[PDB]
Amino acid sequence: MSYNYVVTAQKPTAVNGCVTGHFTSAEDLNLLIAKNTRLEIYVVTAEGLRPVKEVGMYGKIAVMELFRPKGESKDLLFILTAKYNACILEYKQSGESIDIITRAHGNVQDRIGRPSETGIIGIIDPECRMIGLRLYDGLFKVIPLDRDNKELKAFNIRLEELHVIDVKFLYGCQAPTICFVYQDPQGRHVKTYEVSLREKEFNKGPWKQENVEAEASMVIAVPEPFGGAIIIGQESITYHNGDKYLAIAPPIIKQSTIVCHNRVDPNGSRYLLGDMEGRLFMLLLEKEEVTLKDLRVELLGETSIAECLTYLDNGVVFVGSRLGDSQLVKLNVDSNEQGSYVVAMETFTNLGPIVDMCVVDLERQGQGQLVTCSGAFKEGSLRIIRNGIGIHEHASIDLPGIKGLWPLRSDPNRETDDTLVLSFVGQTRVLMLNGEEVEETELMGFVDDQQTFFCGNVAHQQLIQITSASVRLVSQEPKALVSEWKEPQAKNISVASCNSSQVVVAVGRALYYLQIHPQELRQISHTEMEHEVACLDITPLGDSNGLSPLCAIGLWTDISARILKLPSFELLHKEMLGGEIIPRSILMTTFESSHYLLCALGDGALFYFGLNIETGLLSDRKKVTLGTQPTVLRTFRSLSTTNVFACSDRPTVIYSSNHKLVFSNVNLKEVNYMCPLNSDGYPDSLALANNSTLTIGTIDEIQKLHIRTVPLYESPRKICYQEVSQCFGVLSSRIEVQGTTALRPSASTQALSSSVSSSKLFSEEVEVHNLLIIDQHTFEVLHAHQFLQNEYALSLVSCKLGKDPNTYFIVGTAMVYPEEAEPKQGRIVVFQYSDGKLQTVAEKEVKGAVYSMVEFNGKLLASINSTVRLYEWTTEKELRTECNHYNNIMALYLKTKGDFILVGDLMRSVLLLAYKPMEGNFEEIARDFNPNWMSAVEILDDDNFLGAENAFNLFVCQKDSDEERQHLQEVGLFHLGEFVNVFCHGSLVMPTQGSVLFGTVNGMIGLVTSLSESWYNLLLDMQNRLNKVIKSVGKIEHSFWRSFHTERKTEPATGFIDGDLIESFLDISRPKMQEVVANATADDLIKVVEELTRIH
Amino acid sequence: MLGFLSARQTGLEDPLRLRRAESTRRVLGLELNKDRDVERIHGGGINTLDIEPVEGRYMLSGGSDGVIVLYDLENSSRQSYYTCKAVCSIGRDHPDVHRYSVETVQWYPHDTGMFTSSSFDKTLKVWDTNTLQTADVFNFEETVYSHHMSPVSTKHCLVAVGTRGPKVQLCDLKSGSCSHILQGHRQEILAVSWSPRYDYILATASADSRVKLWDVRRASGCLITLDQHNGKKSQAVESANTAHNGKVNGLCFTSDGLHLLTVGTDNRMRLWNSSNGENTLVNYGKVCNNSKKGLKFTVSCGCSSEFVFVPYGSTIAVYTVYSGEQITMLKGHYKTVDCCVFQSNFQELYSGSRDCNILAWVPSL
Amino acid sequence: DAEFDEGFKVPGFLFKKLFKYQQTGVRWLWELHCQQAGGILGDEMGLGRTIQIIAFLAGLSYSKIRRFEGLGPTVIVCPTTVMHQWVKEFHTWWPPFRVAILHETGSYTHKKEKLIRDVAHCHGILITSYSYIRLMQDDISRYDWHYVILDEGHKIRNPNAAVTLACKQFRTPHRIILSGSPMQNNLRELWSLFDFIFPGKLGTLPVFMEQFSVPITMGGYSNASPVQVKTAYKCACVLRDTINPYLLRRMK
DNA sequence: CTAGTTGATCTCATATCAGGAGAAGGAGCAGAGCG
Repeated sequence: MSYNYVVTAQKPTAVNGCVTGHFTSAEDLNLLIAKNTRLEIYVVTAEGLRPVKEVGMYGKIAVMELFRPKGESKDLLFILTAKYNACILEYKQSGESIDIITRAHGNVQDRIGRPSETGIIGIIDPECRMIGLRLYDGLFKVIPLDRDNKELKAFNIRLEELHVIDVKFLYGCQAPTICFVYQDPQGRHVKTYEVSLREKEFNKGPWKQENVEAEASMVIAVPEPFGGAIIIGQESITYHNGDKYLAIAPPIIKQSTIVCHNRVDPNGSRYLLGDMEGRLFMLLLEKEEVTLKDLRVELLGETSIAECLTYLDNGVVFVGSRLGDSQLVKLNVDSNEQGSYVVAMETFTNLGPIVDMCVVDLERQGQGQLVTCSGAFKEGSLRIIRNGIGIHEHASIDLPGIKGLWPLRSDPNRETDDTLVLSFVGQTRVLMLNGEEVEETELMGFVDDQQTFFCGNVAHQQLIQITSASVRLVSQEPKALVSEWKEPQAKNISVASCNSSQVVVAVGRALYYLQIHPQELRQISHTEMEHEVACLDITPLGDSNGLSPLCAIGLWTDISARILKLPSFELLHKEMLGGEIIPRSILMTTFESSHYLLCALGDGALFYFGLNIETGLLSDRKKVTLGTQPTVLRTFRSLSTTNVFACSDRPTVIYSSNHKLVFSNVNLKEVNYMCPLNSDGYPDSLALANNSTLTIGTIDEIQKLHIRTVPLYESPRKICYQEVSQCFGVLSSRIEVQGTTALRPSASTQALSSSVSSSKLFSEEVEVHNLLIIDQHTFEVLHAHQFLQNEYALSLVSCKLGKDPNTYFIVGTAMVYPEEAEPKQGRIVVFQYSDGKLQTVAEKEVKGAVYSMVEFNGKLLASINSTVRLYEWTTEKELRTECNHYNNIMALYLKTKGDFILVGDLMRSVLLLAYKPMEGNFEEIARDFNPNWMSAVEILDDDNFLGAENAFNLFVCQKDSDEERQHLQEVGLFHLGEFVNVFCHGSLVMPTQGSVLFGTVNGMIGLVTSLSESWYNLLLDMQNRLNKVIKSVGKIEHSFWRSFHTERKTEPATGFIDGDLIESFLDISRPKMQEVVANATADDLIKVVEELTRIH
Repeated sequence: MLGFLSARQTGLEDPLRLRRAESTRRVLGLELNKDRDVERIHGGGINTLDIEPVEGRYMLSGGSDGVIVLYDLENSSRQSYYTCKAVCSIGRDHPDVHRYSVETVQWYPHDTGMFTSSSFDKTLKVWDTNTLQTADVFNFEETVYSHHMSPVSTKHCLVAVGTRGPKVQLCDLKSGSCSHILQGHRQEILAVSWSPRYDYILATASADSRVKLWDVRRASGCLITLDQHNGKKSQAVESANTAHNGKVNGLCFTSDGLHLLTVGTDNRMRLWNSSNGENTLVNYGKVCNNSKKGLKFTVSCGCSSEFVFVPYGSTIAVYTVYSGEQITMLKGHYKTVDCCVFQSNFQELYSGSRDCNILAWVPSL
Repeated sequence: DAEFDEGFKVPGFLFKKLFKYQQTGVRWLWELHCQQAGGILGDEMGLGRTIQIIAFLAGLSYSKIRRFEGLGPTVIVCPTTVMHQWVKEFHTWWPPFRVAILHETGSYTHKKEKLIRDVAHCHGILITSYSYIRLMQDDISRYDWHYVILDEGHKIRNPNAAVTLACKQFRTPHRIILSGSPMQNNLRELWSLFDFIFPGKLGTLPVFMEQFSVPITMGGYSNASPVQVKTAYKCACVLRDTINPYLLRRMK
């Protein structure tokens, strides 16, 4: 048995369905968005959307519709899963707590049935008398609602029409009436039925069938005033009410078919329509006194390619895209002088179909960095994904040996931090940093012969400096020092602390309390404590008066974070920490709920406690080990709240989201000191000092993985990285219409240089395919090599072949003509990128499509239509065949480890091939004889093979242990719920063995890694118990959700740990944790789950 | 195909699209694979073939010589050319071998460990595949033309048996009761087939030109009797309501079980609504059968459009079920074809015939 | 009200009155009704079988399960000595059933065929004697009866008697027998009873005899060869499990 | 009109050598066309 751990690094982003309604409350207007397995609930505020909840279904949401049965206060939500789990959900808010209660649930899958072509349609009667589900051909499943079920008992009605295109419930009907388009050999027709729940059968509909357009593909039910339906086809829009028959043929909609629709009004006088090009049309119904006069279509503008769209209010439309970023657009009454009424308000990042991606060590760190071919036709783009927060440096000054940083406003009138004071060993250095210009000057009032333990701006338009000997209060406006306090015994200051009002300095084992007043430094509270001082903080939080009432200290030889009462320096609270390393940093900060005290040691240990403004008592102790070097903590107020920064060899930005502290990484080498800085040119900027220089960067999102976007405006297909050339080779594809004409300026057409394939081998809308060379710093298209007419570039590899030292871009192509179904022609082209040009080094005519290419020990292993053949790169610089293997239906996916090749077939699923070099040919080692249709394959170890089957499943094969040695055994099975497009070794970070990222059609980036038998058993037990405790939204069983599922097979999962389910072990309260860990202690399992969470 | 791959890869089309479309294309390209052979073991014509429903790896074959052969359909050799070797065989020397023609053979659904076979020696023998020994024998008073186990019933394990008697025997493999009879036909029952949709619906076709659907739970006769005309020629039911104008010697439910295909010696194939037995009036043209016994034919599964592969003399005629359009005639046999069985995993067809051969038809390219 | 799996609302104020075995019997009767088969309440005397039948038919009428909106016309064939008792049982358990006796004593005071026609026209509960079934076998079987209950169904013990033929001329799938002993002398009687409740399950009488009655009795003798007794036991087991889901018999 | 009694009638159980002569069918077989 194999032991694998699958977890989600990036959650699905493709919006496959969105509805609006009154779900969270009768008065709120909610936008519910279904990303593949996630249900996101938002609130439609006057501006933008306010998220309220995000829940995970144990299912791919296929259907999602809101409905308000009679007497119900607010809308209930019906969700059907791809595995046909039905549920009716209600939103119940009880104070702070939020719940999504399952009012009903069931599984509506018929034991057999041809799942319909057009797909799962789930419709609700506008009077909420039933839910109609079209799941299989020839059947129409009904879930009655007037009979309040809790099991959602459903019964099939045989539908005599077997190819149903679309179906809706009509409005204004005494009885439930369905209207559907169906295709019979004689054409497409619109028909109606009356659904009789008591007789449980169809009856004659109100209005007889009508013969409609050949590509009539959508039905729109029109509300009560008009009634009837509008059937949108490829070329025409027609309305049927039974006696009235309107029809229009607007030429503007002929270019592309309309795929989604939405009712703007409650009376359906206006409908939004989105087509596959991204255009947004407005379909208007002109009433007459009421009947309907005529139909009009007007082009509103362009949006992302919409899978679904919803009208929220006030002209605001949500454009939910599977292929591009989802959008929040505004509809202006008047055009924008470019003919468009659409104005994009907000964009939601969508890693679209991740068709390919590579893990690259950009900037030469030890951190991986995903680059993905995301998106599609117009929404294509390269997304660059990295962990951490983002340095975003703007300037630097090489200043070796920094030991202090504080922002200063040298100019009195300005409130901006336009000066920086620095301490290195024994002196003070000032920097002006006026705007973007940085220079080293001296500011009046500062001693350049003594070290600066502390300094900062304070009230009364005053500055203050705490040096190693005295404290100097600089009167910025009038003149130089006028108030100065020196310790009576002339003892040096060991530690300092200060805020905008007061001061607390540590001299030896004694503390002095000073309060800053105009032209005065008054000492009030003093004591000589048990041991030496280590660290201090008196920063006011929730000040509201001007003074902090508390103090935090760290002592020597009694290692503990102690608290004191400021006016008297008495001992308030003690928490013992221990260890042989003194505390280094103590900070107190508000994180979104209340006051926390952050205390750190010299070994990277850091303790955070919950502090009270009355007692000063540390409660709910929790410990975290960050870094292997001492740490200092500095506070910077970002847009949202205060975000403390931890400075060490492992820099880490600390803040709190959703009332919980999280440790987001910063991915530069090291940070000794930091301080906030907001100069006239640098907004909300940082100043990260290390041993050498001071990098001055801002931070974007301080939370999750950051996603850059490089819009290509054309569909990317493949991507490989050439380290030697410092570029990405990206196969791209754009649609040209006519000889041919580009529909828009794409990235291929806007390259620095360009070229076209001039080949002697081969002699509506068409796809032009290009090879883009993209700079790995600026992400500009350095070059665009267009391929032959009607040539589809499929594969692309960067490698060195044979013995020569040049690194090549090798592309496998195919010749696509409309008269044929499987290409008979294609070529392997070898490019070399040098001198900013892309020369054609070689070519090789093959007799099929080159679906896949991998470099294989200095040889080129291509997959021509059904043959996997190995090429040698000769000294003459041409490809020469070495060996072939022909026992494939279609070898689509190739992977390599050593001498072993894993061939993923279109429908025979995997083949372990070995290149025996001593003989010089392939040898079929083993094969999996199950009929799995692959979407990707990968080799985890020498004898474990991950594969992705097209029904959203993962399986692992294993070379067994006679002729049964040629049977790969499926030792792992797991229903991912995603269509994996690509596997790749690598990790997005600096217990588990190996690490394989994978990207999906819906935009999930997941991570597969191997576990040992002990941890696998432990985590499997945890998984079972978590299933026993955690309650799913649709009351779906996790085992059923993750069961390997195909149209001809269903087995429980095995060999796979749902990492998402495990990592949910942290988001539950302590009693529930105890319930989980009944039969070692809970903290052990916490340690385990954090160690698991660190891998992504 | 590259358009299909791209559309799957980018999510425009459900992967379901590519599966069903490419399976349909493979079926349309179905052709006699001389690149694959079945080991010739039957001394007589092959009357029946059966690929196991789970894993589709092994195939049974019953001949007129009374022998049963159990083949392995997987290419266990590394070459692209291979012979479907015979794993086991109930030969002339097996003590339990059938004395006469094995007319039907069927794997036990839900597991490959058991299979049942009936013969003109008036026996339905149940075999243990592992030991290759009979575990039960049901003697009937009259020779068996067909038997069938329900492919769907997790609950009951009845075998419907059609013999020359006018009665349909139901034999419960769970503790053995071969007394139940469904009466209502008037001549030999040449075909029996359980619905793949409903556990207890059984369609039985007989010599008296009638096809009847029974609910074996019910105690009150046939649910429906298939009528060619649906009422145009209506008579008090004593001689009317014939499914065909001859003997009805073949039955087959479509994959989803919502329709029934019957072929009769009137050289017609008709498609019926399995719920109300209404003739769908699909044409199919002229489907030449003159078999004096049951004619075993199959439908495709998991393709964009359903097909039916019906023995047409010495060829296999392929039609579209719901339009009737004759796709093609697979021509590779030398005598009349008795049975064809569909390997739905790979859109492959195996056809046996009176020429004592089993020919594999594999999609080309 | 107690509820069954597909939905059969036996009323609570009746269902509570039954005993546990009685409720089990009502469950079984309705399982048959779903299967559309008949069965034998072979519970010996004194347990109370009429109560179970009235309970089940009342639940079937109130539940309005459907052909027929609820329970249709039903005929009960019982000995003369218990007919009046039957009507009293109905009238004390479920009044709204228009129960009517077919007899010279009777209450109709008009042509008896008019009684059949009227009762069927009102979906009533009609009680007869076996003799009236035999005599009016052609007339009484024209009005689409929905249930046939042969109380003391051992009158059908003989597969040759005219009463048996007249009782087997009913068409409905729903045949119930209330007999204290389904077989009394030999297996002729069991086959006849099963040919009534379910025409096909046990084969034709020749087949049933030659498979069961002879091997069985040959194995009932102490001088039988071991093979004979072993075969008798096997055939008895086969018959036992064949009749199991249709014969509900409970002892004291 | 209303019960009740009393016959008749019918159904359903429980038994284990000293003929002869001719007419029709069938089988062996010779032989002649003839495919």
